[PDB]
Amino acid sequence: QQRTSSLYNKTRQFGITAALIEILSAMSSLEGNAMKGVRRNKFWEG
Amino acid sequence: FLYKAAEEKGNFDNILSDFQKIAAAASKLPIFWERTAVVEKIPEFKQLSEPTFFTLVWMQNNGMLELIQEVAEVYETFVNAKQKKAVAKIFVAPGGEKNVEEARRVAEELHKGLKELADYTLVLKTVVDRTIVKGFAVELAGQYVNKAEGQQ
Amino acid sequence: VADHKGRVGHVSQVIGAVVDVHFADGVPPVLTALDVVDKLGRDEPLTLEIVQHLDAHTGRCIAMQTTDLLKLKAKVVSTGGNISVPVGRETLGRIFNVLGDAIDQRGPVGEKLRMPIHAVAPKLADQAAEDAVLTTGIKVIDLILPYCKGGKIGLFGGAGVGKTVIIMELINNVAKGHGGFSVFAGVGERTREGTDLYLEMMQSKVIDLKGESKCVLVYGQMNEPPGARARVAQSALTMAEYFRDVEGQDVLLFIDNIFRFTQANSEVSALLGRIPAAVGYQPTLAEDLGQLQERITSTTKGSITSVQAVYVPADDITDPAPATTFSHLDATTVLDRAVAESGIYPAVNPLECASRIMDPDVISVDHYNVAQDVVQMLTKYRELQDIIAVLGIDELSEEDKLIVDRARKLVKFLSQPFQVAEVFTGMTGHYVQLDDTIDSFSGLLMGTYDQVPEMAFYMVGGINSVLEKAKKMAEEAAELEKMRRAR
Amino acid sequence: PVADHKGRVGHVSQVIGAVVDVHFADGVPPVLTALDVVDKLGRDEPLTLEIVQHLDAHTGRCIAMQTTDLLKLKAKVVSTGGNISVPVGRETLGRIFNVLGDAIDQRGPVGEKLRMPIHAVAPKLADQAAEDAVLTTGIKVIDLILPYCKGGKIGLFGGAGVGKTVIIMELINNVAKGHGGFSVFAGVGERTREGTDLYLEMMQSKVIDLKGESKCVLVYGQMNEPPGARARVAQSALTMAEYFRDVEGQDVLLFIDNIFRFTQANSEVSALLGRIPAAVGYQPTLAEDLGQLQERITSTTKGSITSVQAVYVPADDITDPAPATTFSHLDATTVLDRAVAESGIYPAVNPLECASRIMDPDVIS
Amino acid sequence: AAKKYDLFGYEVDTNTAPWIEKIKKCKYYDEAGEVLVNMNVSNCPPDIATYNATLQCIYQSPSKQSTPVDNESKFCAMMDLLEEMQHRNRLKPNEESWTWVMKECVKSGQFRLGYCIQQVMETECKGCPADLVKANEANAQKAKTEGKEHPGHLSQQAGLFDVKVE
Amino acid sequence: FFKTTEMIGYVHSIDGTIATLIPAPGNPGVAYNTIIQIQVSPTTFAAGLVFNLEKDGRIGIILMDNITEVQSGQKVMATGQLLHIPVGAGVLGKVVNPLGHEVPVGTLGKVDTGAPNIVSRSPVNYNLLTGFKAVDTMIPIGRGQRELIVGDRQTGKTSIAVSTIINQVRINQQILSKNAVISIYVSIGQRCSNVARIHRLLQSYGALRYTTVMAATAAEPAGLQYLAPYAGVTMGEYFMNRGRHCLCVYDDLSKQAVAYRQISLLLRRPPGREAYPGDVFYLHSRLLERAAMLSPGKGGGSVTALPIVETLSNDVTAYIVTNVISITDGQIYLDTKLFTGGQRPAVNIGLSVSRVGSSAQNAAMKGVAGKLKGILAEYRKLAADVQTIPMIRGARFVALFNQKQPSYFMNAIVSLYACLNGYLDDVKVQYVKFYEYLLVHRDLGIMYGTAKNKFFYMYVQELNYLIRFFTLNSPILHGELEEMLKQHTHLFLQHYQSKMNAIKSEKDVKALKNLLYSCKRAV
Ligand SMILES: Nc1ncnc2c1ncn2[C@@H]1O[C@H](COP(=O)(O)OP(=O)(O)OP(=O)(O)O)[C@@H](O)[C@H]1O
Ligand SMILES: Nc1ncnc2c1ncn2[C@@H]1O[C@H](COP(=O)(O)OP(=O)(O)OP(=O)(O)O)[C@@H](O)[C@H]1O
Ligand SMILES: Nc1ncnc2c1ncn2[C@@H]1O[C@H](COP(=O)(O)OP(=O)(O)O)[C@@H](O)[C@H]1O
Ligand SMILES: [Mg+2]
Ligand SMILES: [Mg+2]
Ligand SMILES: [Mg+2]
Repeated sequence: QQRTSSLYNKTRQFGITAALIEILSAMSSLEGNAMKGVRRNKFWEG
Repeated sequence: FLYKAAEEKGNFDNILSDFQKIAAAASKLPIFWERTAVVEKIPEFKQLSEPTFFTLVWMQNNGMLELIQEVAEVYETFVNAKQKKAVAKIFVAPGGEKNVEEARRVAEELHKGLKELADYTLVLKTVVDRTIVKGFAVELAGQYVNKAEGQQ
Repeated sequence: VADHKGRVGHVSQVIGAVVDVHFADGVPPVLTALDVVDKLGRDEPLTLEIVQHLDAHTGRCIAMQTTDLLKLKAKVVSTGGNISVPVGRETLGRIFNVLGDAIDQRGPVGEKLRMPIHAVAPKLADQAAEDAVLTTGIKVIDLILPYCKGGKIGLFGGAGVGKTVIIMELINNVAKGHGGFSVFAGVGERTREGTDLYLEMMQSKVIDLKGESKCVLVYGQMNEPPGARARVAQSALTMAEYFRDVEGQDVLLFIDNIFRFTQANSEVSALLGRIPAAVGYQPTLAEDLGQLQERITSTTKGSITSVQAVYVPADDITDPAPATTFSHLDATTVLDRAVAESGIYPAVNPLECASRIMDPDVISVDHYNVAQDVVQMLTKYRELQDIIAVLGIDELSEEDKLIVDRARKLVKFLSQPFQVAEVFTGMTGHYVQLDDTIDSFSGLLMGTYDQVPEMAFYMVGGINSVLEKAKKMAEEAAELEKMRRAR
Repeated sequence: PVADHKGRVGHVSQVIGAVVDVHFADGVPPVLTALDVVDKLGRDEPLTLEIVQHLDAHTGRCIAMQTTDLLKLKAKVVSTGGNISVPVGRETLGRIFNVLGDAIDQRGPVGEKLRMPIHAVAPKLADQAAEDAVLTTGIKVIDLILPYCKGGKIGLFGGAGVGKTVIIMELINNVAKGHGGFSVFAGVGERTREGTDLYLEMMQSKVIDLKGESKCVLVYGQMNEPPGARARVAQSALTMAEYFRDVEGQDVLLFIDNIFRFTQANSEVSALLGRIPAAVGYQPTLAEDLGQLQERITSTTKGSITSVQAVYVPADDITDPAPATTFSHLDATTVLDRAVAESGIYPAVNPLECASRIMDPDVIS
Repeated sequence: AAKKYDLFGYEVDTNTAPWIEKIKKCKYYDEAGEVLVNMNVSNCPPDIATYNATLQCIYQSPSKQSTPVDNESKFCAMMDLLEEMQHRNRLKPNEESWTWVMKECVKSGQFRLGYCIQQVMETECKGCPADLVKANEANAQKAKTEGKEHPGHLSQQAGLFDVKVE
Repeated sequence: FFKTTEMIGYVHSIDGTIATLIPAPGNPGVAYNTIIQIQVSPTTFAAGLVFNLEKDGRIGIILMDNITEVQSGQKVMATGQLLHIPVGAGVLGKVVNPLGHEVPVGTLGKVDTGAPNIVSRSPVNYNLLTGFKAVDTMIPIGRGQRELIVGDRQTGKTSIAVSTIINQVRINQQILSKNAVISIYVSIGQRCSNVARIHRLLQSYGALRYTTVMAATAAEPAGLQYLAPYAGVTMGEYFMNRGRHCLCVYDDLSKQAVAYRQISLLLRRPPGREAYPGDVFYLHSRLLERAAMLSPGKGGGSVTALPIVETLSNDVTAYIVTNVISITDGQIYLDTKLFTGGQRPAVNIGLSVSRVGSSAQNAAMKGVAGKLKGILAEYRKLAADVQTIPMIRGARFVALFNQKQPSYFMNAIVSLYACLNGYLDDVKVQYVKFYEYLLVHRDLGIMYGTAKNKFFYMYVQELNYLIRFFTLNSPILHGELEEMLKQHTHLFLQHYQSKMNAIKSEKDVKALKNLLYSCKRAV
């Protein structure tokens, strides 16, 4: 019970991490494919 | 933008000359001049037309001066379409551009086959391809004919 | 920009099943249907459904067919409205797809009206209180988690536990004699299963080609792209709504599997620029399912008895999809793999099931009391099983063993051979009446059958079948004794 | 012949870690091409780059085999006219080499007859062998439960401090010394001292006769080396083995330690290359990289290569994508368990999780 | 005469006369199966007559194909064909089909299969053609006297340690 | 009169096994999921597949061959057609790539077809004999069925499928070619050597005449590994649409998903669970839905699928494994513990299931399987919770399930019937295989001159089809069947078991041990 409670905690701690690298990998691939465009700003007025 | 501005005046060859000057000037500029560019300061660009210089300043503001050689290609395509000119690219080996008599004949035959380009005027543009050692290739409106050979 | 019918656009982007369309006159309203008219050399027509507006001119859409041979700048024409499906009694006995086109090769269908698949759910004032028991002819369901007419039923289970089989048994027992109509929606399931269902229904005369049929089939299956599997459920639900409201009939609505509706939307969610939620589902999981489920309800005009099969991925009932569907049901039937591995079918875990009508006011007092006693005994039996493994059966007191002996009979008596699983079991099915089940369990609890052998309750119907099996068991045992005696 | 891009001049445009972008006016050379940085930059050693991607018709992304310290933008780079080539032949026997093929033993010039590129295509189906025989190692567990196959592929999966290296040395002593054919030791991301100890041991056993004929070649890119070198030393060592197998029809032993560092190195560069990472954080091309490398490690109709590869299991997690993918590329698998070692049992082989292909009555008695 | 309908209610072509003529013009009986395949593709399910013609071609054909095929057996093919007809098509074999099988067994010299077919005709059909029953018994007599009633290796005396388990 | 291609643009970037294209201004453009040719030389082209069409006009390309020859700036030509590969009987006995190119050894079908419609199918009623008693009895497989083979590494996933292909060789030689079973073995991400060993193994048994191999080795790019199942099934759909039956084996789908993940991530597709793409289920779903049993109106052909899947530490909770299990009509679970315990094939009957059921069993096997199923169920429970008949026969059934090569139907059904009717009650469990070997490869009655049967003998291989027609429990065959078993049992017990139980010498004991172990690997 102290060998299945140290693997119920080493396995809860790797889920919170592995499931956050999976959200933040999608976020980073949904961000780089959102390309920056030509800005219709007043470059003369500055 | 450069096509719309030129259309109002009705002259398009001025832009083409401006690109030619830009290409000639860039050959003398230091490496990676696009990233250290103040077009206002560069004297070579002082002789350009207002639309071209305006566009160059527009790019420099966004740091996209590396697209000069590609915007020109699009502008030429618009001009050729407006003027009803069909350009056939003749890909030839380096130094093999001396003989293009067959290339012109092939280009004309392709032009005849294409019904859309019936009214368009045929033009030939030579390109050097290092992948072919002998022969030539002709491309026109997507129709590509290969009569070339490379290293064995 | 009121009437967008015939409006023209051009395809701008194509990535998988998601297509971006550019309209010069303004993107049509969301959920609008578009046809890609430009002939691209395809063997099948291409239709798109708008899901988002990127700007005043650009709109993102999901295709219903494969996007193969699709080029940029192809010509798109709006249909002037959402996806429309035929409705009415003329659809009875027929098979349809997500687009409402018949695929039975049985000739044109005479449609007098078409309705959009997307509709607003009934409001609070349009809710009807119908508390009446539905007799499915199954001992476990009728006793522990009785079903309610006009309500919602879920069959939560993993893979291979018997979700599809139970639906077939329910159809055979409830649909053949149903006064009203029936609608079956196959969603992201095996195509052969639908074929077997179609053959069975024709044999049972539910679908009478020469006469009058009383059921409709709508199939969008695994082979179909995610766009079709995310809308087939709406199409069939639209047909049921018409029968409920316009015809004022009591209709049955079977869905298998509703999870695929969630799965399909998750597949396209990534390409729509939506950050995934936990596990990997779309952030709009709860909302999208809620809108659909609220439409599946019984109103003051008519009643819809809905049976939905839910797939619990990897037998993990904590998964967002199975859990989100628990609150949208009136009766939940949870199947467990361990029960099936023990030879018990249907593999229902009564401790995890629940029903809304499990109240004395709705059902008879005897029914309520018997069910609770069964549940308590099963709960106590499981507690004893832990002791029986550590101490052994010998250590248990007189009272405890009596609970063990009675409980084991209850576990085996809950099993029942279905009329549709004869090939699987090799024995004829049984249809147990509601009264017989209550009486049979009531006697068992108080020890009226303590002397009956345990195996006599295994894979049988009512109490009468139990006695006959016990008699047969006694006869064969006597024959074996006689053979041993001669030796 | 001579490459059409040799002497081509480019300029450095971007530097991030060990990843460098080079812009060529006349056109980026072919992928896998080797480039040399000409600018002095005050560096203590030369700088060499290998092209791995094409960003555009003129720009190419490359990995540096040495540290990129004191590297500025606009620095001048010259193409070498071909991929990274290494010496081959008997001249390399008894010598120590690095990823670039330069001798590091402080001894006379190699004087090789020729050189061959590290990157090469794998043998095809028709060039595969069909010979199964038992290699006797002298170890009870291996020779009984998971016997090794001559000319086959062997893997030693283990954690840290479990016995992977020890078993390799035992195999080397019991096989390589009494081996008619040649041997190649490929150190990849391992302790430098181990290479030194091996070099002394091979000299004492006279497998390396400094004044006579030797039977062993050493190729070492170790932990201290940057990721670029650790991702290519295995290719160079394997290329030498290929030459002996084919050009001479000679049996070869190939002791690789550790192969996991090869995958780890490609992971480090891939993160810098701007690739979305797969599960755990490995590069998406993990399987392809191993497949190209392992398929070259095979026995053909011309010769035979018996390969023994040490595999490191990070955090003792055998489900990690790196070791997990390697199982399908091995004829013999030897799994080591930390708990078994802690019980005093050496070797720590876990026979239940071990397997072999020649465990067939048609092959063994 | 009467339109037949398939499993799903669609009608099936019943004019199977031309296909029978094609079957009766084959050289090797494997080509007959191709005709049956074409019939099924054309939604023209074979009838009892078609199967009997196929059996006749098998009996009268020289071999399965132009080139020999190892372990080819006319009896096995015909029995499999009957299995398809009765089980996967719901058609009862008639006397003609069984007679063809009995003729093949007699022709091939397989006198033990003839006994089983003889009982089958005596059980399902009405007896057996007495010409073939006598011929089958005659085949048995020949090897009954030739010392080839049972393959000899089977009859060799063996022992616990005298059997070679390959 | 010119062979004018359709140039659409140039190659911009290359990242390993994928590339990106920039379209030349004013060009026709390319269509989605079409094939394109990258001109690596004026006469040499590299194949690519369109995967993405971006707003910028850039195109994502999956390379298939001649990758090393691809460079930035090269021209690209558009064929404008989907992927079509050679199909026909002229490909059997050959090794090919997903593109149809043949691999030297030492009609065009579309790869993106749709699955058969609901009304174009028929119920599964024709068995496909694997040759293994455990599978054929407890896990029936029917033509037109998708039966997963899920297990851990080194458990027999490949061997069982190969044996299934081999078991059809003997059958195909006898029956007409109409009912012959063709085989399409697809190797995905496997070693090139293993393919060669498989090719030789198939050649030894003569299975190449009815089999073809489609290989996408590990060294090959991910694109080929991604298309191999679709190309393989396409070759098998040629026979399905022409009134013939086929069997497609995928070894294995686990490595296909890795390739698809590799392609998607490189081409900037947003990731999902375990970094797999969102539409990973739809990948396998459309692959396995193409395997069906066509209706009588369309020819009656079929394709049988035996996808193979690998797990880690017997974890069937993984992502792709769960998706495939939800698709197939059944699963054969190979357990590591049973494999190391001596049970081979290591089929876990409890975790294995076939949703087709008895409908995919021959009338002869139905009766045996149904009664056998009840005995085993009781046997599992009895031991889990005393020598009774179910427990006596259950162990012998288990011992009979150990095999190394596929068994002929006649031999297998007869042995099961004998154990079912108690003929093996007096036979010790250790000697069951030896008893079976004598029954099949010997005839005790003839040896001792006590055989009175007229036709029913185990050496008459032609009896298999008679058994498959009338059933063992029929008057024609039942009477002689019981007599033969009764004689075989009595002779076996008297002359063999008595001596075997009387062995005490170490030399004799060792010799007996070798015999019995050999009998396991013989029958
Ligand atoms: N066969 C053996 N007998 C006794 N002790 C051993 C044996 N193998 C290993 N050990 C012990 O384990 C230690 C580590 O062994 P080894 O150098 O082989 O590790 P490894 O597997 O190479 O790990 P790493 O290289 O990651 O450090 C040795 O120093 C020794 O103490
Ligand atoms: N029925 C069997 N009886 C005895 N040995 C068997 C049997 N089936 C397979 N084997 C042996 O078991 C080993 C593994 O078999 P196989 O190649 O089929 O595994 P696998 O499932 O393909 O594993 P992997 O492909 O991951 O290596 C081989 O040595 C094979 O000869
Ligand atoms: N009533 C039953 N009796 C026996 N076996 C059953 C029964 N119901 C289901 N099964 C088992 O489950 C299989 C069918 O599974 P199915 O109903 O499709 O489940 P799901 O759709 O949840 O995966 C059958 O082949 C059989 O093995
Ligand atoms: Mg189901
Ligand atoms: Mg070490
Ligand atoms: Mg395998």
